[PDB]
Amino acid sequence: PQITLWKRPLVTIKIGGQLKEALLNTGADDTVIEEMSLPGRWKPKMIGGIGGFIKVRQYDQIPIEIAGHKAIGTVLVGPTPVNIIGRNLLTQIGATLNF
Amino acid sequence: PQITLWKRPLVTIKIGGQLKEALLNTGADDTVIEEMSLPGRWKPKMIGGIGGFIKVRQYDQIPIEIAGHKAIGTVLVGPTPVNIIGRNLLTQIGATLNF
Repeated sequence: PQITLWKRPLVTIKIGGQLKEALLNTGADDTVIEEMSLPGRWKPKMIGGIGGFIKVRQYDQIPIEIAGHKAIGTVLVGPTPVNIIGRNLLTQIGATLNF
Repeated sequence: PQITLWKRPLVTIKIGGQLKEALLNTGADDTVIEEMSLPGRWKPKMIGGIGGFIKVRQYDQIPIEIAGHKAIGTVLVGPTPVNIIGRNLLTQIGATLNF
C-alpha cells in the first residue's frame, strides 16, 4: 500500500498469534512492543527516545506479521507509549519513504 | 526521491536561515528542533515518547525547507536528542510510506 501521513500510520500486527496495533516508525532504529510474553532467552538493551533512555528486553528472531507482511527479527519489549515498528522490520517488509 | 530504510532517513533542512540535518520521522506527530531562535510568539508544550517528556517552545506558521521542498507549519524547539521532521510537515512535502 501507499500510506499518507495525515493520520498516524497505525497498522495491525500479529505476534505470538495475537493481534496488536502498532505505529510504522521511520524514526525508530528498533521495534518496541508493550509488555507481553515471548519465547526463548532475552538480552539487555538500552534505547533512547525523546525523553531519555529506558531498559528493555531484547528477543531475537521473533516471527511477526505486519499489515499482512511476514517478518522475523528482533523485538524489544518494554514501557513504550505505543507499539512501534522500527527500521529493522520496516526493511524486511520492503518499506520506503517517498516524496 | 525514494528513501530506503537501511539507515536513518536523514535530510538537510533550512529553518530560521540555518541549515540543519533532520530525521524524517513517521512516528512523530510534531516537528521538533534542537535549541535555536525563531521569530514570533511561542507557547510552552510538553511532548513525550520513549523515556518520558520534555518541555519545548511551540512556534506556529514557521517556514521550512525540507530536502528542497518548501512548507510551513508548527515547529517545536527544545532539548531533543535529534532534529525530527514529524507528520505535520511530512504531509506538506507529500511524503508517503510504501510497501
